[PDB]
Amino acid sequence: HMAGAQDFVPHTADLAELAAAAGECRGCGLYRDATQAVFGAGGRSARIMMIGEQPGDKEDLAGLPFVGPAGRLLDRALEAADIDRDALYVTNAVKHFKFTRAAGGKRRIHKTPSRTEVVACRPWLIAEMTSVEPDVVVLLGATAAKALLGNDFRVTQHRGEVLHVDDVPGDPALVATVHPSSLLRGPKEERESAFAGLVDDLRVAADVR
Ligand code: SF4
Repeated sequence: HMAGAQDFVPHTADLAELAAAAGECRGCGLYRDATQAVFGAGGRSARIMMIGEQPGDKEDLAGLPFVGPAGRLLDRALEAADIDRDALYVTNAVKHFKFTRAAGGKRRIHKTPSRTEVVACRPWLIAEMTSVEPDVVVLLGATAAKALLGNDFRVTQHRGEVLHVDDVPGDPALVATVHPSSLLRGPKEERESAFAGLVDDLRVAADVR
């Protein structure tokens, strides 16, 4: 248990115990500056798991995943797909906010977790997957997609595709889609196109049998 977060992950599938243990994780350096660990949220009967990159500024203080503008956009997209809450477990590839500030900024600015951090934190993701046994996993953005599909995976090339990789416990369906935060910037028309495609991918996931 010498690698990354491995020794911090208890031998239990209980999400409450997992979240408590993740609160004490020192498996990479990100715990130092962040406020708290942000574990995933939902229950183990969920059939759809969603994985973002990391808790953001709001998530870091809320102690819950997907609470910012990007979570609100995600809510809009789940609505437009016909996805119910009880079906969902939502979490992040890295579970401590990695960040910096810029003078005059209105928020703390997220920084991209390195591959080393993603791999160090992945024992938690594996624990969550084995705990939840989802039918499908939605990977929201490149960091999360690469966490499970390989450092060379390209989200832009596999949109709407149902993927299956044989080193993911329980062989769930996998669907890689856009980083919802990316849909906050830019021309309305392209944000609307992007939103429709995210809904497309969520429907694809929700229809996995
Ligand atoms: S990011 Fe993941 S591995 Fe690094 S300290 Fe936080 S929980 Fe542990």
